[PDB]
Amino acid sequence: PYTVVYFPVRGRCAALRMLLADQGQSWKEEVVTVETWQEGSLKASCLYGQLPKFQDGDLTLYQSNTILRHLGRTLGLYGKDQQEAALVDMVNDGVEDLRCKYISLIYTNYEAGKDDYVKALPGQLKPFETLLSQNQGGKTFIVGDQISFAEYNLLDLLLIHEVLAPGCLDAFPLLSAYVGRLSARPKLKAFLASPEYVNLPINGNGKQ
Amino acid sequence: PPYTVVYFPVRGRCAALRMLLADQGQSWKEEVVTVETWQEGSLKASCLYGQLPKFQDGDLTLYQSNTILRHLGRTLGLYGKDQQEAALVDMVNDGVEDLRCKYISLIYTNYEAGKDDYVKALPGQLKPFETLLSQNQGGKTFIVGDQISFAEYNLLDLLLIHEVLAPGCLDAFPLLSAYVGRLSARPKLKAFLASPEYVNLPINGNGKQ
Ligand SMILES: N[C@@H](CCC(=O)N[C@@H](CS)C(=O)NCC(=O)O)C(=O)O
Ligand SMILES: N[C@@H](CCC(=O)N[C@@H](CS)C(=O)NCC(=O)O)C(=O)O
Ligand SMILES: [Ca+2]
Repeated sequence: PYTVVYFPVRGRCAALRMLLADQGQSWKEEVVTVETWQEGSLKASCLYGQLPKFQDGDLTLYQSNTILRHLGRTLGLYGKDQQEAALVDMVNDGVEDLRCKYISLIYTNYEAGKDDYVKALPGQLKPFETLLSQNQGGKTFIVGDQISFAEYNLLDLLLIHEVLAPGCLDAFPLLSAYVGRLSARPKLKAFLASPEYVNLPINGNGKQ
Repeated sequence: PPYTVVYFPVRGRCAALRMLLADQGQSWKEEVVTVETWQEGSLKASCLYGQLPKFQDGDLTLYQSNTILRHLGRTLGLYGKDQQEAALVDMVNDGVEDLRCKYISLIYTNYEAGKDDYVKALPGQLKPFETLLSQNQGGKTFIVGDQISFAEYNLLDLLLIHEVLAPGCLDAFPLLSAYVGRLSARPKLKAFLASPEYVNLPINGNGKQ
């Protein structure tokens, strides 16, 4: 039903894969190698000349957040109403902003910029702890009473930052319990422990 | 008014949502934040991500310009007529956001040394929108479906500021050109665009465009 077209890395497809798995969905992975990409035809056929590319029936989508939002809308992972939907987007956009800063670090100046990035991290993670504290004491989800698509994206972002800076969640009790809680959902837990996830590099330049 | 926009005195990331509100005949309050106020630090520390725009829809307080655009798109019916169009609208907006981030990097961090390469790469960055437009009714109406969506105000602002950055950049794209003309002629939007409230605000905060 679903097909994910992407390079052999977790990157911008980790969240959407976690979402599919946790939700019991089935999908096909169409892996694109660098040689295949450098050939030029696939790229030229992509709307924005980039991956991921996603297929749902005969609907083809581009843009990782468009895919996440589409799955959130069709599978009911977008809040109970417009008010919560706006809050879900606010969380996702906040995640996207930090993922971009992370990507810039990883691909453009890991070596010289890592120390400054790590020092600024607490202040970049805190907004999510505050959001959790404002909804049911942070005991359940970040928005409302049900999981939303933005949470798979936030979970991946937290997971890759713990790799980048072990212990970065330690001073954030709500985020820490949230990560353990989400990571324990049965289907998500199996997915996170599987080779499909574990043996795929986080990024394409071997940095993390 | 049920809406309040809190931002610096620039068009920037608030131009598209303002256009949307004006084009939809909605009322809103403009709360202007000066640089001195910002440097004072307390408004900033109270902002969810330490940044503006901040938006209030009654007691619903939002941050993130695209969260605000999506919210208004959802509450005003500018988000497609079904799930498939909603996804396409999002795809347009995410593409707009990506190019806006590049424009922003150019403007604030590398104007002098980067403008040549930026402009040379610009046609390749605009083409996807021409392609999207060509695939919907021959590009004679909206970018997605048969009604206007929130992404379009964002796309229109993006195209307008790029024409200031690179005069004639749209001459290579017939559909985008006529599209801009079309949207810019909507009565309420046209009036807004020619008004002091829009015209007397700089596009960016460092004086470059
Ligand atoms: N805004 C896009 C960004 C996609 C992107 O940066 N894709 C990269 C891989 S992470 C790519 O396709 N690179 C190959 C190229 O640009 O030629 C999204 O969120 O999906
Ligand atoms: N992803 C955010 C970005 C917001 C942003 O970059 N805000 C800038 C002004 S355009 C800001 O508040 N700068 C002040 C600061 O960071 O201290 C959005 O789309 O709203
Ligand atoms: Ca409630």
